Amino acid sequence: RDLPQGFSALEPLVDLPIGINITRFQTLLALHGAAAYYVGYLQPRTFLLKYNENGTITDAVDCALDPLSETKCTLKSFTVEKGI
Amino acid sequence: VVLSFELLHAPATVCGPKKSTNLVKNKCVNFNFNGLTGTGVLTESNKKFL
Ligand SMILES: *[C@@H]1O[C@H](CO)[C@@H](O[C@@H]2O[C@H](CO)[C@@H](O[C@@H]3O[C@H](CO)[C@@H](O)[C@H](O)[C@@H]3O)[C@H](O)[C@H]2NC(C)=O)[C@H](O)[C@H]1NC(C)=O
Repeated sequence: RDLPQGFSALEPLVDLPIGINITRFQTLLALHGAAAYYVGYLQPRTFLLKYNENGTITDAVDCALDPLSETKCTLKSFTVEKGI
Repeated sequence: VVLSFELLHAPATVCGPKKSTNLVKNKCVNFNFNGLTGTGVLTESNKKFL
Protein backbone atom coordinates (compact mmCIF):
# COMPACT_ATOMS: atom_id res chain seq x y z
CA ARG A 1 0.00 0.00 0.00
CA ASP A 2 0.90 3.70 0.02
CA LEU A 3 1.43 6.30 2.70
CA PRO A 4 -2.29 6.82 3.39
CA GLN A 5 -4.06 10.13 3.64
CA GLY A 6 -4.19 10.09 7.41
CA PHE A 7 -2.72 10.89 10.79
CA SER A 8 0.24 9.66 12.83
CA ALA A 9 2.77 10.58 15.53
CA LEU A 10 6.04 9.35 17.05
CA GLU A 11 7.62 8.84 20.46
CA PRO A 12 11.10 9.37 21.93
CA LEU A 13 12.93 6.31 23.21
CA VAL A 14 16.67 6.88 23.70
CA ASP A 15 18.90 9.89 24.28
CA LEU A 16 21.92 9.47 22.00
CA PRO A 17 24.55 12.14 22.74
CA ILE A 18 26.28 11.86 19.37
CA GLY A 19 28.09 15.20 19.02
CA ILE A 20 29.10 14.64 15.38
CA ASN A 21 27.40 15.29 12.06
CA ILE A 22 25.82 12.43 10.12
CA THR A 23 26.33 11.99 6.39
CA ARG A 24 24.48 8.89 5.14
CA PHE A 25 22.27 5.99 6.20
CA GLN A 26 21.45 2.53 4.87
CA THR A 27 18.80 -0.11 5.55
CA LEU A 28 18.91 -3.84 6.38
CA LEU A 29 16.71 -6.44 4.68
CA ALA A 30 17.00 -10.06 3.52
CA LEU A 31 15.48 -11.13 0.19
CA HIS A 32 16.38 -13.76 -2.41
CA GLY A 33 4.20 -5.90 -5.49
CA ALA A 34 4.18 -2.22 -4.57
CA ALA A 35 5.62 -2.45 -1.05
CA ALA A 36 8.42 0.04 -0.46
CA TYR A 37 10.02 2.10 2.30
CA TYR A 38 9.82 5.81 1.51
CA VAL A 39 12.65 8.20 2.42
CA GLY A 40 12.58 11.96 1.89
CA TYR A 41 14.05 14.60 4.20
CA LEU A 42 13.32 16.92 7.12
CA GLN A 43 13.71 20.66 6.78
CA PRO A 44 14.26 23.61 9.14
CA ARG A 45 10.61 24.67 9.16
CA THR A 46 7.79 25.27 11.62
CA PHE A 47 4.37 23.64 12.00
CA LEU A 48 1.09 23.89 13.91
CA LEU A 49 0.12 21.39 16.62
CA LYS A 50 -3.48 21.03 17.82
CA TYR A 51 -4.11 18.94 20.92
CA ASN A 52 -7.08 17.40 22.72
CA GLU A 53 -8.28 16.94 26.29
CA ASN A 54 -6.48 13.60 26.59
CA GLY A 55 -3.30 15.33 25.44
CA THR A 56 -2.97 13.87 21.96
CA ILE A 57 -2.28 15.33 18.53
CA THR A 58 -5.24 15.82 16.19
CA ASP A 59 -4.37 18.20 13.32
CA ALA A 60 -1.28 19.84 11.84
CA VAL A 61 -0.49 22.55 9.28
CA ASP A 62 2.83 23.95 8.06
CA CYS A 63 3.94 27.59 8.22
CA ALA A 64 5.69 27.90 4.85
CA LEU A 65 3.91 25.38 2.60
CA ASP A 66 1.43 27.95 1.33
CA PRO A 67 -0.33 31.21 2.24
CA LEU A 68 -2.77 29.12 4.30
CA SER A 69 0.26 27.67 6.08
CA GLU A 70 1.42 30.99 7.48
CA THR A 71 -2.23 31.99 7.93
CA LYS A 72 -2.70 29.23 10.49
CA CYS A 73 0.89 29.78 11.65
CA THR A 74 0.22 33.32 12.86
CA LEU A 75 -3.53 33.36 13.47
CA LYS A 76 -3.01 30.63 16.10
CA SER A 77 -6.06 28.56 15.16
CA PHE A 78 -7.28 25.79 12.89
CA THR A 79 -10.66 27.29 12.04
CA VAL A 80 -9.11 30.55 10.76
CA GLU A 81 -11.76 32.74 9.13
CA LYS A 82 -11.53 34.95 6.05
CA GLY A 83 -9.59 38.19 5.88
CA ILE A 84 -6.09 39.51 5.29
CA VAL B 1 40.12 3.45 41.54
CA VAL B 2 39.65 6.50 39.30
CA LEU B 3 36.27 8.19 38.83
CA SER B 4 36.39 10.70 35.96
CA PHE B 5 33.40 12.96 35.24
CA GLU B 6 33.49 13.54 31.50
CA LEU B 7 31.54 16.80 31.18
CA LEU B 8 31.80 17.53 27.48
CA HIS B 9 29.13 19.47 25.57
CA ALA B 10 27.16 16.22 25.75
CA PRO B 11 23.96 16.34 27.85
CA ALA B 12 24.17 16.00 31.63
CA THR B 13 21.71 13.33 32.79
CA VAL B 14 24.09 10.89 34.52
CA CYS B 15 23.65 12.43 37.91
CA GLY B 16 23.14 11.81 41.61
CA PRO B 17 20.08 11.18 43.79
CA LYS B 18 19.95 14.41 45.79
CA LYS B 19 17.10 14.46 48.29
CA SER B 20 14.19 12.24 47.23
CA THR B 21 12.00 12.32 50.36
CA ASN B 22 8.36 12.03 51.39
CA LEU B 23 6.03 13.94 49.08
CA VAL B 24 4.82 17.18 50.65
CA LYS B 25 1.04 17.10 50.33
CA ASN B 26 -1.14 20.19 50.78
CA LYS B 27 1.66 22.47 51.98
CA CYS B 28 2.38 25.41 49.69
CA VAL B 29 5.98 24.79 48.61
CA ASN B 30 8.20 25.07 45.58
CA PHE B 31 9.73 21.95 44.04
CA ASN B 32 12.91 20.76 42.33
CA PHE B 33 12.00 18.13 39.72
CA ASN B 34 15.43 17.83 38.11
CA GLY B 35 15.49 21.54 37.23
CA LEU B 36 11.93 22.92 37.32
CA THR B 37 10.48 24.93 40.21
CA GLY B 38 7.24 26.58 41.30
CA THR B 39 5.00 27.09 44.33
CA GLY B 40 2.86 23.97 44.01
CA VAL B 41 -0.09 22.38 45.79
CA LEU B 42 1.54 19.00 45.25
CA THR B 43 -1.05 16.28 45.88
CA GLU B 44 -2.65 13.50 43.85
CA SER B 45 -4.06 15.14 40.72
CA ASN B 46 -7.20 14.22 38.77
CA LYS B 47 -6.04 13.85 35.18
CA LYS B 48 -4.83 11.24 32.73
CA PHE B 49 -1.12 11.01 31.94
CA LEU B 50 0.90 9.54 29.09
C1 LIG C 1 -8.39 9.10 26.53
O1 LIG C 1 -8.61 9.01 27.91
C2 LIG C 1 -9.74 8.19 28.23
C3 LIG C 1 -9.91 8.25 29.73
O2 LIG C 1 -9.91 6.95 30.30
C4 LIG C 1 -9.57 6.76 27.71
O3 LIG C 1 -10.86 6.17 27.83
C5 LIG C 1 -10.88 4.74 27.78
O4 LIG C 1 -11.11 4.28 26.44
C6 LIG C 1 -11.20 2.86 26.31
C7 LIG C 1 -11.33 2.57 24.83
O5 LIG C 1 -10.76 3.61 24.05
C8 LIG C 1 -12.39 2.36 27.12
O6 LIG C 1 -12.53 0.95 26.98
C9 LIG C 1 -13.94 0.70 26.79
O7 LIG C 1 -14.57 0.43 28.05
C10 LIG C 1 -15.99 0.25 27.96
C11 LIG C 1 -16.54 0.13 29.37
O8 LIG C 1 -16.04 1.21 30.14
C12 LIG C 1 -16.26 -0.99 27.10
O9 LIG C 1 -17.66 -1.19 26.97
C13 LIG C 1 -15.62 -0.82 25.71
O10 LIG C 1 -15.85 -1.98 24.92
C14 LIG C 1 -14.13 -0.49 25.82
O11 LIG C 1 -13.47 -1.65 26.32
C15 LIG C 1 -12.19 2.75 28.58
O12 LIG C 1 -13.31 2.35 29.36
C16 LIG C 1 -12.00 4.26 28.69
N1 LIG C 1 -11.75 4.65 30.07
C17 LIG C 1 -12.71 4.77 30.99
C18 LIG C 1 -12.26 5.17 32.37
O13 LIG C 1 -13.89 4.56 30.74
C19 LIG C 1 -9.13 6.75 26.24
O14 LIG C 1 -8.69 5.45 25.86
C20 LIG C 1 -8.00 7.73 26.00
N2 LIG C 1 -7.66 7.79 24.59
C21 LIG C 1 -6.41 7.95 24.14
C22 LIG C 1 -6.24 7.99 22.65
O15 LIG C 1 -5.46 8.06 24.91
